[PDB]
Amino acid sequence: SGFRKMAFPSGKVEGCMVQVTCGTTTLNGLWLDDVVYCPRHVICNPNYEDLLIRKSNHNFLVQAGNVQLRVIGHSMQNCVLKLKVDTANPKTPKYKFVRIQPGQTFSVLACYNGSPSGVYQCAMRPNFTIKGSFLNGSCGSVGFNIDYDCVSFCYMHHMELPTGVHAGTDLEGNFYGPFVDRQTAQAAGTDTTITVNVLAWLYAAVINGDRWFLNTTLNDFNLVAMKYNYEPLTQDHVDILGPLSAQTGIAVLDMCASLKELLQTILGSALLEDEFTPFDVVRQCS
Amino acid sequence: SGFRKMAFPSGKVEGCMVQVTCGTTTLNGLWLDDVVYCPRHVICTSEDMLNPNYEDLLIRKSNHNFLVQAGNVQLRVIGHSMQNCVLKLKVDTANPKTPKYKFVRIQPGQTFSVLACYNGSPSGVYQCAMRPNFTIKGSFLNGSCGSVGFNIDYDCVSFCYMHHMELPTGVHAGTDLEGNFYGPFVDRQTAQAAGTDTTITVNVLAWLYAAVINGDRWFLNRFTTTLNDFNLVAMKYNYEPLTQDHVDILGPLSAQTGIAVLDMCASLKELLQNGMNGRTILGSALLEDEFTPFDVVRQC
Ligand SMILES: CC(=O)N1CCNC(=O)[C@H]1CC(=O)Nc1cccc(Cl)c1
Ligand SMILES: CC(=O)N1CCNC(=O)[C@H]1CC(=O)Nc1cccc(Cl)c1
Repeated sequence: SGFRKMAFPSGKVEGCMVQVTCGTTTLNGLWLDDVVYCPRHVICNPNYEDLLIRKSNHNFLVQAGNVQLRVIGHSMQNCVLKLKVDTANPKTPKYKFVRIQPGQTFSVLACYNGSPSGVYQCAMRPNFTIKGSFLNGSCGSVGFNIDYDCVSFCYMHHMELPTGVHAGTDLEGNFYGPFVDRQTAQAAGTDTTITVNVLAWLYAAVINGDRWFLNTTLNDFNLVAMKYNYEPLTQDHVDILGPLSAQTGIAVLDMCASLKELLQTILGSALLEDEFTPFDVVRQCS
Repeated sequence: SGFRKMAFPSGKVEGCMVQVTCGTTTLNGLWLDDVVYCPRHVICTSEDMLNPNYEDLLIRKSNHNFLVQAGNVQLRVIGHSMQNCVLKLKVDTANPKTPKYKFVRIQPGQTFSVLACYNGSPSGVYQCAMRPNFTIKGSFLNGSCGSVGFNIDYDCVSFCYMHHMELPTGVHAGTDLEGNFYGPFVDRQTAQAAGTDTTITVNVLAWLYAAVINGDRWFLNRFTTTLNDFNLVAMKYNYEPLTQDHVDILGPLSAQTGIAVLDMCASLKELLQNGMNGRTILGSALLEDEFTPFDVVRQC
């Protein structure tokens, strides 16, 4: 029994974290094969082509624990700097670079100047920010999921927005959300609540004994959801919640009706949590 | 900025997780140097869940009765002994991945990270607090026995917890690595239940300091309070008594924010009195108590 904001074990990613210094900026890098990946703002209204063109390879200090790596080439892909080094990481996991959707979750290994300090579980918000926890020096920390010993890297941290939330890119350097790597007047848009994750979480509650909220149509549920700032529930979502209806014996629309009543504690919270995907609930409540 | 129930990186502990099988009972084990540690109830059968005699059960065992596996590798057991509720299996091979480590026993209100494992395979990591009633509100399924809890000082892992059982209320009970249970619990499957739990007062106060550090002061007021008046009120909300030791511990957070501990206590009294009024503190509508003053400083 029990239910927790549980992160993936982090050892496979810990073995890939290095420290990257350029000039007066130090941040984190991800060392896979013979390439270190880090935010391109390590070289800083900037002109990133001119900034990189004037850099030589010995202007990048890559410190892998107690061993300095020799940079033998530097390139750039979208917002990410790619540093080629003289040695391949012997600890490189089976990995792929993926890009995730809002509503999907991933684990974040917060590192500070190369050294992992803590791991936690996040969701990509509908406004493409993440409500994480990052202090100075945490730029370049990565987010990931693990599936049968393959690490799917989905996020690299770049910056904090003035509302205390965080913005970054995938590992190909493409930003999540309408953000740019300039220290300028940027702000998150109006957020919304992830309906399918709330419903999956309610399913976790009945699996773990909380049933006091149990009691519609998809069309009437969505009419109230739009007034409570909830994402519209699609049939894709309804089908995805199928396995939880099958395990708990509660139709998706019945759970929607219960959610409607709640909008008009569970699993230890006074708020309707929405950072657990249907997959997360099953993996943990198997 | 931001604030999460952040766990320690788990790689140093993942490299120590193994699978221990005795008869048809399988659980997880902790492999450090040439010793595998696991709950002693691995040697129980279906006939003696209720009143097992562990001394008698163990003397009937040979080393080859214990099947221990590190991934694909079977480890050779060359000896076995018992220390309280933990079984210690000596093996022919020392763990090449042994981190620097200590065995520690934590106090209630202290936090640690749990690496949840099944069949020696880690599946996830999360953050726990030792409740005043000596249980933890974890997330464990069948097969999770032997999973361990820990903290990391720098490169040294302090192991403080090994999981043994789930109580009828849903909470979880276990031992330190000496095999001594946290709380009045025994590794028998007779009816046991946790005592009345309470809220960890010093942790709520630390967390209110964290909220101030991250920019929120709306819950403060112009009042102060004596320590005893505070406890007289807080205990009516089922809070743990706040001791001068706790007040001393909150010192660094008080100095950092300029808010005296007892002034923050006065705020807590009002929050208990009034509620959130539709607001949140660090993203929660409840008063969180699973962050120690040391956790707050480290994350802030
Ligand atoms: C993470 C870290 O170690 N640091 C150094 C100290 N301060 C910081 O802000 C960061 C660097 C940073 O964010 N730079 C930047 C530059 C150009 C545009 C944008 Cl968006 C960001
Ligand atoms: C956790 C785990 O992996 N398993 C193996 C499969 N089945 C289980 O029951 C457990 C072991 C267990 O809890 N047994 C037990 C026996 C006597 C007293 C007490 Cl307290 C507990």
